[PDB]
Amino acid sequence: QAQGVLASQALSQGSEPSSENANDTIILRNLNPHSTMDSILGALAPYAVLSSSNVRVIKDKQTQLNRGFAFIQLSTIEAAQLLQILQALHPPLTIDGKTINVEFAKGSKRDMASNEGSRISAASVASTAIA
Repeated sequence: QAQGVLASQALSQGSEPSSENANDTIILRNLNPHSTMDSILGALAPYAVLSSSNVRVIKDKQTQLNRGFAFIQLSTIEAAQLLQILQALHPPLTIDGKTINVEFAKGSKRDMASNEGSRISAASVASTAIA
């Protein structure tokens, strides 16, 4: 029994600009080598309109298991509003007692634009001999 132990919350911020390429992408932490995509998809189910395109999970090199993090791509404003929601929730997919943090792996902003250019890569094609 205790009923006499309480703590406070705190925050931090602080970033400087870098790169060109960024996209407002949420990042997961606290995860385990065995965690599934499911935990993330289940958490965001009623709070997003996304799928397993958005939810991605880089593995380790020494193993073929996870690296304790994962990714979610979002719209700019939506990334910067979803984050605050996620500070209060966790999915039922608690493998190995693993609840799910929230953090924000953005960088730069965006603006509206377009592009144009070619996309070709070739050299030659030869794949036989004779004898």
